[PDB]
Formats: sequence, C-alpha cells, structure tokens
Amino acid sequence: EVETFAFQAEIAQLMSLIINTFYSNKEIFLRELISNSSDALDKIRYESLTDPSKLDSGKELHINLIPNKQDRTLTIVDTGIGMTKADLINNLGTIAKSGTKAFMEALQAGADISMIGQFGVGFYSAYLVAEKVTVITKHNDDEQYAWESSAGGSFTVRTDTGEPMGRGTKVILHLKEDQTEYLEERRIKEIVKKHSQFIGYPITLFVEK
Ligand SMILES: Cc1c(CO)cnn1-c1ccccc1
Repeated sequence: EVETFAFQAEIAQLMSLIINTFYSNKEIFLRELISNSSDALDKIRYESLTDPSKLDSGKELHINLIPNKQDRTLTIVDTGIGMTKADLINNLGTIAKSGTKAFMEALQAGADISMIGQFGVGFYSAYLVAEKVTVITKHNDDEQYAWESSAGGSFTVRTDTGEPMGRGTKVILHLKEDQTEYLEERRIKEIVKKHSQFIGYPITLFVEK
C-alpha cells in the first residue's frame, strides 16, 4: 500500500524554483538538514523534562552523517522526536505555505536561496544536490513511515518495513550524478565545521571502505 499525494501549488513552485535556478552555493543543504535535526532533538528533550518516559525508545540524542559511495547516498540520522503520518501529509505542508510565500517575495526582493532557513522551509534545500529524497521517521505516537519524492509535484507515503528506528528521522539524499563531492569525508567535515560548529548535539561522521 503506497499512497501517492500531490504537493501544494506553493510547495511545487518552490521545488521547481530550487531545481531549475542556477545557484552554485549548494552546500547550504547540510546546514539546513542538521538544523532541522537539532530542532527535533530539542523537542524530545523538552517533552522529557516533564515526562522521563519518552526516552523509552532511546536515551541517546545524537546526529549521524553516513555517506555511501556504492549507493551514492548521504544520510542524516537523528534520534529526535520524529514525525507522524499527519505531519508527512497535512501538517508541515500547511506550516510551509506561509514561509514559502514569504520566501519567494524575498527572492524577488534580492534575497538568495541560502536564506531559506529563516522562512521554515530549509528541508527543500536538499533538492539542491538530490534528485530524490527518502525520509524514514518514527514518532512515539505513531508507526514507522517512509516519505519519498523526486520533485514533479507528487510524493509518496507508506508504512516502512525496514529496520526499526525506535525514534527519530532518517533523511536519505540520493545525490545527483554531478554532486558526489558531498560523499567525501574531508568535504563533509569542512561543511560541518563551517556551518554547524555550534550544534549542541554530538555529530558523528561515518567513514567507509
Ligand atoms: C520538515 C518539513 C517542513 C518544515 O521545514 C516542510 N516540509 N517538511 C517535510 C519534510 C519531509 C517530508 C515531508 C515534509
């Protein structure tokens, strides 16, 4: 059972704007995704100060950067609060319509793509370097779901059958054929130290063969 949904008209034109606009400062995607992971970890930590039973699905709060050359994927793993099914379909799409409309008005006013985080839609910066994005997430109050989109105005959602996460969000970036630089160890270490040095959670960058 794989359900296919259509993006909102405002989210669709933002995606095509990110896909089609010539813009060479593409590395800002990792800051936006790590900043998105840091917010999810803050929310589960806050909910735990008044309820220590919410870490039952995992006490550790960290962020993992796992590059893969054989599959040509960069994965950002966090043990944050996760996202529910209503989040993946209705909720965040409604929150993002205002920041989207504000982001375009800023772009015609002189702003550039790197300012996408101050409008709450920084996740779509992943499509600067990805031709397809997979999101595996697990919320304490919901099952494990798989989100996927390759632009075009549509996305899919299904119940994931893979490895149980316990709690968190896994963002898999299927890198474009000409964007394999973000699979290199020394490159990722440079973007992290430059853009996300003050993230208050341990960031472990994995290495491969
Ligand atoms: C996290 C997020 C926002 C807020 O920036 C807007 N859309 N999304 C999102 C991401 C992945 C899948 C479905 C929706």
